[PDB]
Amino acid sequence: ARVTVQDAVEKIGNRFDLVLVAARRARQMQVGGKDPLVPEENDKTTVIALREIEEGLIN
Amino acid sequence: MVEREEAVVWDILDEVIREHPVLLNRAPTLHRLGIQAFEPVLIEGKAIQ
Amino acid sequence: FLKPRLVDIEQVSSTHAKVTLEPLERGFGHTLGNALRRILLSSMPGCAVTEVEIDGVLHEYSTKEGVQEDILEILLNLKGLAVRVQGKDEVILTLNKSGIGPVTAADITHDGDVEIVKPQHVICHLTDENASISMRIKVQRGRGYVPASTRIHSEEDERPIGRLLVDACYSPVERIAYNVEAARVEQRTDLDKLVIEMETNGTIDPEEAIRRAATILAEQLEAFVDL
Amino acid sequence: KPLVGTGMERAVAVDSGVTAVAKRGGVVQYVDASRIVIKVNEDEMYPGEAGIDIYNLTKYTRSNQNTCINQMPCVSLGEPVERGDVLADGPSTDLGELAL
Amino acid sequence: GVLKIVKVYLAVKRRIQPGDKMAGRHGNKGVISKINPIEDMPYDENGTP
Repeated sequence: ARVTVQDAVEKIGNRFDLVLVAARRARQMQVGGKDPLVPEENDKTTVIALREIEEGLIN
Repeated sequence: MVEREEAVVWDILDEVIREHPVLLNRAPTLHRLGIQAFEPVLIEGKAIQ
Repeated sequence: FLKPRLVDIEQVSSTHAKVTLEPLERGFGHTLGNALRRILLSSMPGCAVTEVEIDGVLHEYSTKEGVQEDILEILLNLKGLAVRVQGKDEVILTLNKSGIGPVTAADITHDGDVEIVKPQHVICHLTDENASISMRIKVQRGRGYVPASTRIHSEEDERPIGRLLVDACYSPVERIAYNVEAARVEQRTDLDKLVIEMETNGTIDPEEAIRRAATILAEQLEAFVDL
Repeated sequence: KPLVGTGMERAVAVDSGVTAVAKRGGVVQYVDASRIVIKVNEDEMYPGEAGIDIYNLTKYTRSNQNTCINQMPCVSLGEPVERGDVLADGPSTDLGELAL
Repeated sequence: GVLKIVKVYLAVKRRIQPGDKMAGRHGNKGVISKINPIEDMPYDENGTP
């Protein structure tokens, strides 16, 4: 589980458009799109997107 | 499924609550920082620890 | 190291006793003290009223001509029956009583497996001359605290609508507290002793009590050993 | 019962109507969980209508806040009563004392 | 109009649960909290915890 996502806040400073990014991304992981690369572990796709921001691979 | 307390939904329950950024909001707040967020956990009780 | 062991169990009564442990080493008076205390305080095999069918019952909240309280309060008394079984999973105790007098725990159909420890335990009264009561107290054995409320959602398909579901309080114990003091053996520098003052209404023998508890700890440690 | 009070404790329990009191004391006779019948003694009896005082009990019924008024019998069968004696006190009362 | 009517009562045994308001005749209020064990409470010369 995550205790501090301040890292995500720094990779993408918008903190708003950031939500629109993961917005369309959650859409891909649901309605066709593409499969979630990082093998998920209980964490819904919303949190999975959170993790992808911290790594900064998909923005 | 929820109607039968299926052991199935119990595991699934774990998956959707153990990591849910929720808004603990108190309606009568006369201040911005009175509305904050936490992370719910499967707790055996009758109140919000 | 001298193996942990209990000396002669200080027996003052059949219902309540206090185990005494002499060969206790540094900290075991407290180790086993609480490691047994908690289990002894909750999970223990007891016998409690599950379902009862009384005859003069339109509803459990009725005033049967001849009894001081509710029909359900007759069941309230039945909730803490001091019955002791020998092997049955469940057993039916018939209670028939007609005549001027307090319906004690002696007028019940005394079955061989049903061993009440306190015969004079008055449930309810039957004071009217030409009145009568007749019921069947279906008591079973379990452990812990299990209520018919958490069991009421099913109805269990009841044709004989006299089968009222009541609270199964399976706790023979009531008073478990441990004390400590200087124990002296012949070969050792310092040993601790343990005196667990346990109280049982009269369903499980004091030794069988500490027996079951210790055994359950053994099984709850089964899986705990594998890394 | 409350270990402390003021002296108005019996003024509540005994005189609140919560208990089937008696206006004319007498030997309790036909006491049931529904109604209590009292055979009146003549030193406290009015020669009218022989001598059978009828009383009704509040033995578990309904109440406003979804409540259920509860009466607790305090007197055992076989004993004369007095003008102002109780038979079965109401809720949170024992033999005539208010234990809210 | 009121000619084929029904009157039915339902009663429930209710015991105190965590969150009930207990207090005193003096002025101090209070609410029952987390259910606690029996003798984990300090006892005395009488024996009752």
